[PDB]
Amino acid sequence: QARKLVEQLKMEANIDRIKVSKAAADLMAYCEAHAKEDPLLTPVPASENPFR
Amino acid sequence: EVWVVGMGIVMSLIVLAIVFGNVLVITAIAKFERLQTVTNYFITSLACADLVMGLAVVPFGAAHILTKTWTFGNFWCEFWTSIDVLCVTASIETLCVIAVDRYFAITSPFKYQSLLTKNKARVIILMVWIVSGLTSFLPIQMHWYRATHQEAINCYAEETCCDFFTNQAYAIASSIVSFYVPLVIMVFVYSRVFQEAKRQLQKIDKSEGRHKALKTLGIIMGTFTLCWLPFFIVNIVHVIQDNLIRKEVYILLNWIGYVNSGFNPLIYCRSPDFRIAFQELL
Amino acid sequence: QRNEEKAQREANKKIEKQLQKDKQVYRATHRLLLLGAGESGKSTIVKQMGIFETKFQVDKVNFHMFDVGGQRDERRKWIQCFNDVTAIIFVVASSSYNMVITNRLQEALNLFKSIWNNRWLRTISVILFLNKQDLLAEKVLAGKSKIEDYFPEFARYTTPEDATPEDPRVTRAKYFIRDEFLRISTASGDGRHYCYPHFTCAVDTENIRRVFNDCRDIIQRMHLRQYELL
Amino acid sequence: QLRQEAEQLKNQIRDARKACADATLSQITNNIDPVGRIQMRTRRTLRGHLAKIYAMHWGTDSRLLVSASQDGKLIIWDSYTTNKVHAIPLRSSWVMTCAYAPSGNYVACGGLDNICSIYNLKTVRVSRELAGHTGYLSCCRFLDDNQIVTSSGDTTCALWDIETGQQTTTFTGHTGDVMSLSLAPDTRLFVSGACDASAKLWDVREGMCRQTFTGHESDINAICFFPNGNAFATGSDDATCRLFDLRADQELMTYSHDNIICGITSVSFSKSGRLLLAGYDDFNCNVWDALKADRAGVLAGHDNRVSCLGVTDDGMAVATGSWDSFLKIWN
Ligand SMILES: CN[C@@H]1CCc2c(ccc(O)c2O)[C@H]1O
Repeated sequence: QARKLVEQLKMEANIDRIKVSKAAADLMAYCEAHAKEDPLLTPVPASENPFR
Repeated sequence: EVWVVGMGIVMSLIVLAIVFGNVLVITAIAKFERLQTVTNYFITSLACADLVMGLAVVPFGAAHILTKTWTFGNFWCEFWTSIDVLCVTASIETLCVIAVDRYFAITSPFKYQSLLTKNKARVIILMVWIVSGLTSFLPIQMHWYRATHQEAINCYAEETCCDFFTNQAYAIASSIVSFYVPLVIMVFVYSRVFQEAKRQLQKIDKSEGRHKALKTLGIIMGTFTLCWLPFFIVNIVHVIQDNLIRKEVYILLNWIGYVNSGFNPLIYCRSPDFRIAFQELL
Repeated sequence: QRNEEKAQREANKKIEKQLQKDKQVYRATHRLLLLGAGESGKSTIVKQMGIFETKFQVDKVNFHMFDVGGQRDERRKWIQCFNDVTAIIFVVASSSYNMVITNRLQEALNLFKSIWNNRWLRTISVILFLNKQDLLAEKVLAGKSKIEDYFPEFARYTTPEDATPEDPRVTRAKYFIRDEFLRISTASGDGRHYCYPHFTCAVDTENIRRVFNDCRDIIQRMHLRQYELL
Repeated sequence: QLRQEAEQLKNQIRDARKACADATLSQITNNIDPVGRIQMRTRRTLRGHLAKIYAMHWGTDSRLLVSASQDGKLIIWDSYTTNKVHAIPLRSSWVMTCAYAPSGNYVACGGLDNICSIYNLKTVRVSRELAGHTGYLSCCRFLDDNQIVTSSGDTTCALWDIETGQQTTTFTGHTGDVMSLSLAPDTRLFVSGACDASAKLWDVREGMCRQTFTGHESDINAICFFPNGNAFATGSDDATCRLFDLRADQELMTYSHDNIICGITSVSFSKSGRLLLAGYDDFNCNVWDALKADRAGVLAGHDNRVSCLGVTDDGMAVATGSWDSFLKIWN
């Protein structure tokens, strides 16, 4: 059963990686770009709010 | 002056404590949905009875004692007496109903969930208050409870004076409906509950060879009895023998009975869930 | 548009009435979890009564026993589902003190300790069945295999004075097994849940009555401890 | 030989991951402004279950939601008007998961029994009863109206076809019983986490595990997946919730506090991804700023543990289901 595990680990080894700075920058840019249209983040107006 | 001021201060403290405790337990039951339970509906009924006590009949009686006369109208004398009797009998019968609920929960655990439901709890609570109303408002608002001797007629004719004079029949009937029958029911059910608790303690001791029941039933019976038994004993006596009991003793025992409504939250709402609810509320 | 709201309200009322009927059905019955080893003999008990459920009633009380089997995992996380059960029925073979498939008794004791010392099962009581008393009697009476080697603590043990016996040696062994389970039962618990060690043979047919009595005691003690009466 | 090679290759994986982390997420994030305090009030409380709720799933439309409890019922809710649209009796009293199909036509449930059932709402009869797992099911999701992925108490996660009722592919190679599952918003990728401290990313089409993340310490109870499709957050029995990144291949941030010592039962993301809402074993659930790693608010209205938490597609409201009978919808 060790052959399957080592083959899977070898398959996982050969994948491209991007620096954590780039990934964090992308996440921050997305959170900034979509921040405006978030009902939870910005309290929605009572008229616009469906539940209440 | 100073003596009257002391009575006023004590009565103000008593009414404040009763109102505060009862509104606290009522709002704890209302606000949190976890406290809503079949037994807690009976607890809420008892708390409502004690609250209407502290709001209507404790301060009015305090005024009637501190000030010599009844400033309010004679109809309001009758209404205050009706509310007082209603509150007392509702509270005592609700205590009896709570004792019966505990007895049914412990004695027949398998069928307890079937016997007591929310709809049946509401029916029982409304039935208790209906009996209380038929005991208090029906004979007092109408002229059934009035006595026949000259003193009662003189007191009832004068609008400024509001005291209590009662027929033998109504005194005995009110006492039996309010206290003595619930006393019998509660004593029997709590003797059965104590026997069950002792049996379970013996079973545990026999299974695991390697007190608490006495204290709880002791306080539950002792508070209610020491609060209400003297007043109902003298309620019977003062009409069995006219000259036996003075008015001041009767009123003092009645107020000692009123004090019971304050102690009910301490006895029936000491559970850890209620403690957490009170901590969250304040 | 109000017609749609009215129809939805009518559907809600019908569903709520059905839910009330289902509540009346559900609150009446009692749910039990059957939890034992594969060789313990739980099959014998469930017969006399991925998931197996048996509907057995006694004295007009509906009991639902949910024996879970085939999900043989050392890590039991479906156990957190059985938090509202009335009792956890535990079946253990008391004749397996010398079987390594360390010993079967030690594995059962570890399972009992894990079940007792569970955050979710703090309030759930365990009904203990010590199955196969006849085989244990035959094993101890023969004397070929001695418990002292497999269980060193069996030495220095004398028969409890308050005991209900049969041979003296087999009674010693039986009460040793009971005490070994009850030590784990009592050390950790704070009085919220108890254990009810019962001695059962494959021939006994009264296990339904024993489970009925134990469930009655469990609910009675729960109600007595909800108040300060116990 | 093989074991030593595997150990050396795992060492190589760790070294490659370490060489790719120039700076942490918080270092870049701390410059930007904080989210601030978040106040959320229970707008509507859903009542009618008899036992503890384990899972629920918002419909594609923001109104409808479906929830199941140990009562043995699969109640479909109308969150706007608080009306039970349907109540489906269940064959097995025990259920561990729910699923609302994207079209809204089908609803699936899984139980402690190894079988999951798919119900046809618009016809409430059992459309298909899918069997083949050897353990309890933990979570089910719908790709299309015909493909469903289930994660069970055995090693395997399975992808089914409802029409033929057969396991198209089996996602094996895991260690412990899988407890959580989530899908990419549009892409075929999906992720799952289990008792072994490892959350693995799968590929539906290929059927192989591309990457594995082993940051956690205890068993993983819930996974939410970032709206970008390039991150996912896991919740474990240790107090930490951790944010992983697929492209970076290792964790970016950890969400924990010294005061909290209980586990996490369910996590979810806000629509913009800033707020990581996590449901804890203690009676309340917490709201985290997914970037700053600091708490933003708390939602305390439940009398028992919060077993399930979700955020609607539009992002209007958050509904949490606890072990008491009541669903509560926050906003
Ligand atoms: C004036 N106060 C009343 C008078 C008689 C009475 C009381 C309480 C319960 C009863 O059953 C009664 O008959 C007292 O509280």
